[PDB]
Amino acid sequence: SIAQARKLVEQLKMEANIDRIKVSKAAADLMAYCEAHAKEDPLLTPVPASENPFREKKFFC
Amino acid sequence: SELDQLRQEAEQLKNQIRDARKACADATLSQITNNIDPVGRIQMRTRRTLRGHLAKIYAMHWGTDSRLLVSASQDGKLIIWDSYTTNKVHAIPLRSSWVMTCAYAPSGNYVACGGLDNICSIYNLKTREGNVRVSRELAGHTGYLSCCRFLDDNQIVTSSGDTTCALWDIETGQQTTTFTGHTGDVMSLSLAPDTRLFVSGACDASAKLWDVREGMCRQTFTGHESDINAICFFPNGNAFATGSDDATCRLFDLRADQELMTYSHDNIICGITSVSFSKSGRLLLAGYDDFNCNVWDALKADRAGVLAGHDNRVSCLGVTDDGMAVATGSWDSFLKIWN
Amino acid sequence: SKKILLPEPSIRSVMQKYLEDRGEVTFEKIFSQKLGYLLFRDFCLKHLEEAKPLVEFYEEIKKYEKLETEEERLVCSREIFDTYIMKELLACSHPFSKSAIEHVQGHLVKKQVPPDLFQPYIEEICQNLRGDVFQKFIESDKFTRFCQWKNVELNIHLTMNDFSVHRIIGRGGFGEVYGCRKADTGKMYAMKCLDKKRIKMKQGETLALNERIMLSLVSTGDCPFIVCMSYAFHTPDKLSFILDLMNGGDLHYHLSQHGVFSEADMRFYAAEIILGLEHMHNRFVVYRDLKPANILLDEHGHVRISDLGLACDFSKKKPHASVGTHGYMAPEVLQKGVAYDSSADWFSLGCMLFKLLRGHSPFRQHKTKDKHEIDRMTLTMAVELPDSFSPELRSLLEGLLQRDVNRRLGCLGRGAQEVKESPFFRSLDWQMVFLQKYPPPLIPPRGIKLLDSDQELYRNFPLTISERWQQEVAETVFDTINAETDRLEARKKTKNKQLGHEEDYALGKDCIMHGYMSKMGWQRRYFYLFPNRLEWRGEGEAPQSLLTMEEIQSVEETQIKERKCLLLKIRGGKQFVLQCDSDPELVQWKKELRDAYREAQQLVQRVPKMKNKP
Repeated sequence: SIAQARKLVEQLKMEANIDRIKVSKAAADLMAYCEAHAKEDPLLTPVPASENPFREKKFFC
Repeated sequence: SELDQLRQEAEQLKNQIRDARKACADATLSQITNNIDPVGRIQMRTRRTLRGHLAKIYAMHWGTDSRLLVSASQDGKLIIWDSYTTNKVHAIPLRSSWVMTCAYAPSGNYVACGGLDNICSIYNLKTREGNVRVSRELAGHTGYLSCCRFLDDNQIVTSSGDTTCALWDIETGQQTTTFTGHTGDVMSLSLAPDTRLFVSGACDASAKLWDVREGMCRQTFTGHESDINAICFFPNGNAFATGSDDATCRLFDLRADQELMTYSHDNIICGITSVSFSKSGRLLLAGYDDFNCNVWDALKADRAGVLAGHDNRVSCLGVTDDGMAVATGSWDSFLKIWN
Repeated sequence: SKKILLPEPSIRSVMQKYLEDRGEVTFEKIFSQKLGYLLFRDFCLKHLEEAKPLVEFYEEIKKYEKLETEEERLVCSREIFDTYIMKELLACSHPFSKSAIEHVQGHLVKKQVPPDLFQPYIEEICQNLRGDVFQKFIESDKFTRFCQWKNVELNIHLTMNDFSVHRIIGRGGFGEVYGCRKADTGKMYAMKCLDKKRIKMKQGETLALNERIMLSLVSTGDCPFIVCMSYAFHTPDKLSFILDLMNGGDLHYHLSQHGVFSEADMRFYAAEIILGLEHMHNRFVVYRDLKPANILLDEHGHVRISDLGLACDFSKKKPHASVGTHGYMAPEVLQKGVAYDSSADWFSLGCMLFKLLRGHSPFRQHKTKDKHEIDRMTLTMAVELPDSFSPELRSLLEGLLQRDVNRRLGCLGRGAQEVKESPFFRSLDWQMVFLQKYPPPLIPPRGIKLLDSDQELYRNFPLTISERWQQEVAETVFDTINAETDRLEARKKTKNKQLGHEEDYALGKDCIMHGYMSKMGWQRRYFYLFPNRLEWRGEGEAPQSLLTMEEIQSVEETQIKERKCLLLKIRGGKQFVLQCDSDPELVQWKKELRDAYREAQQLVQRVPKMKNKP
């Protein structure tokens, strides 16, 4: 486990040397993703049954 | 000794991590989202019940056309279905009864599964000679296949109870890249959209983020107090979710390098088994060992809806690429689609 | 009906496992059973090129053993050498050793040709058939058929309905001896039934027990000179023994009608008896009750030794008691506290023979219930002999009837072989006695209480003697039934090929065992046991229901209306019951179902995704 605790160190050497961001920037960014793409998400913005295969679509190419 | 002159160094680097993060933590998503309208009531209804397996379903996966979907089961059989009609496309008797996962190559051409044979079997579905035959068996893992996902017809990533993942070159049949780090059975994984990274979650209650191309682990997120059963990337690839035996989900962010949110209730006590996002990422779907499947406001952490339909554990589940619909699998043996 | 019927070929799945578990799937164990041999050789003769010249050679050696004279042996050993040795050897096709070829050539060039001339070639043949050749046999339709028959063998449950009865043939003391026929086959048989009420009354339980124990030691090896047993079974009221049939009465009843026999005529009964004795003594049984009345005649006038009630296993503990009829027991037998072996029969045999000649026991001078004066004319009179007698006959009787065991024929030397080397039998060819070729001197003319601590004294009493049942089948129905059930099976294979065969569902997966059983809800389905589940179907469809190993809490065996059945306890409190076509099948479904589920539950407890949680 000696040569092995060495791995765990030089691996945390990695994890800690990243360039981070502020949680507030991180959350705003998501929050604008959802906003920008909600028109498209059918589970939020219904489509005509005309087009919904699990409701009233009839033709399928 | 020399081991405690390094285990104490492990404690002083963990803390420089616990530092950079608490310094990033100016606000919380639940505060930044406090202003936007709640999502409203999500009362989706079962639209197709897929009947065919003779016992528990353990995994399932949409093909990129949001019409076809593979499932695997205790009945040693693999079904592929065609959700629009309910017809079976292929029933695939397996070599091993003990399957646990399955997967659909994006191209359509192959599917893959494995289980306690410790093998990841690729199947050809457009065999030159109009047939469905095994076309590769990927041996190398020293534990059970727990998940897998193709990157194209020639590459696939697997996660194993041996505590490792790997990327395969299917022609070569050998691990082109290995992923050590986890200290317990790897249980799920999600490739991200760039398919340049991928995240794994495991029984060490940690999720890890891996560079496909390089082979190294970049970031390790913790917080759950129990096995992480499932995991899903948010659609923009800068964040991801998990599900655990601790009865919660959480969403993590990669650039903030820490946990953003927690979804839970004081009433929900059994563990999550699966998770996945709606096309915008605004909703987080989550299966539960209590036969239910909860729909959450990913951004406000309120429970938007419930899909009550199975008479047993919801083993698995999964939203369509075009967002049209949600499949769920369960121990009761039936898959159900909802809209 | 009464007729035999083989299980369908799918029985193999279960039988091959039953056999494999008991170590019965080996060259030696199969090749030395009559039905294994027949199937083994059809496979070798019709279906494998490399194997014919070894079986042909085998069967030709085997004929060579059974020849009688040096003349015939000489010629036929030259034909075997020329064909099986020299022909192959000149065609680069002789699998045998440089030493093998010289053992034969060395005796043949000196015109010495014993029946065992070819023994080295036997062993080498088996080495040649015991490996690849054998494994290709297992992989084949013929092993399948072996299983079909073997299933029938191990599923034998005899009653009274399984025989047609004809005529009485004798009255014993506990019961009677009918003559009869197995509907199965037609084998002509005899049936000895023994009333349990009379036994328990007469206290012949020790005696009844003994006979059966003794008939099973004595009844292997088609032995001409003993009435042997093929079966035994019980009913609530009667014990049957199924024995070789013999219609022609005893020598005590033929001494009654014919009068004393000529020295040349006892010589024929003696020869036959002594081979009957040799049989018991190679197998460590002293007969002890040798007399005329215990010698029965068949329809042509051959004899066999009859009641085994009083015989004895001396292999381990030598008997020391007085046992047998009073005129024919040796001085060791009469001595209180003195060990003896097969020397008791040789003095008895000299005693019974002298009777045939002169009309009474040598020591019996017409005293009736005064067994005392018989037992002291034995221990002090060196029996005086008539002048009538030959000097050849006079010295066999002196030989056989020495009181002290140190001295008598059959005792210090080489057992029964010394008697056969006596001057009295110098004319005989013992091989020809054994083959029953000497002509017989007499060709017979035309003719209240019942407990359950007493019924347990008869469990582990039904018995079937594999070797005898396979002899019976081989000589009666075996060929016509192998031709029969071939036709069914190829006609089923023609039928399934017109509808659309299943490329059988058990292939290519990890299926453990499969085969017909019936269940509750009977319904007779075809099951498939897999490591994590049991699946079933009705004829025509594919498995559409099942039961997982996870949900089985326990597999026991419970009696349901006189039937051996499987009780299957399940998670919800829910019971499932099964029933198979044959004992071997029960035993193997119970075994493979318990390993399957215990081992499944061990696996699953270890896998976080499949084990069940809070």
